[PDB]
Amino acid sequence: GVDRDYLQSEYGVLKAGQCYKVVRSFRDYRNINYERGDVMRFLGSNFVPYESGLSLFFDKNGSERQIMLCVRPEFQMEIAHHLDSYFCKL
Repeated sequence: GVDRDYLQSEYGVLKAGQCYKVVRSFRDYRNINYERGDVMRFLGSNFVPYESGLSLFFDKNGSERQIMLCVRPEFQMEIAHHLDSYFCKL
């Protein structure tokens, strides 16, 4: 999958190698829903300043998921700026 060596190892509360429970269901920029109760391991992030395009990479049951968030008020800044509303460690 994604080349991990390009990824930032921490993004706010998210630390690579740690597992997180989704504590509020949310939909990403691709309009994919992640359901409360889901558990995923953080792999790392990448931010593309031009598009305000934040990618949060996770492992879920062995499959790589790219959660894409557009970090703008009208899109998903809400999620990117309040990650502890959405993810809880353990």
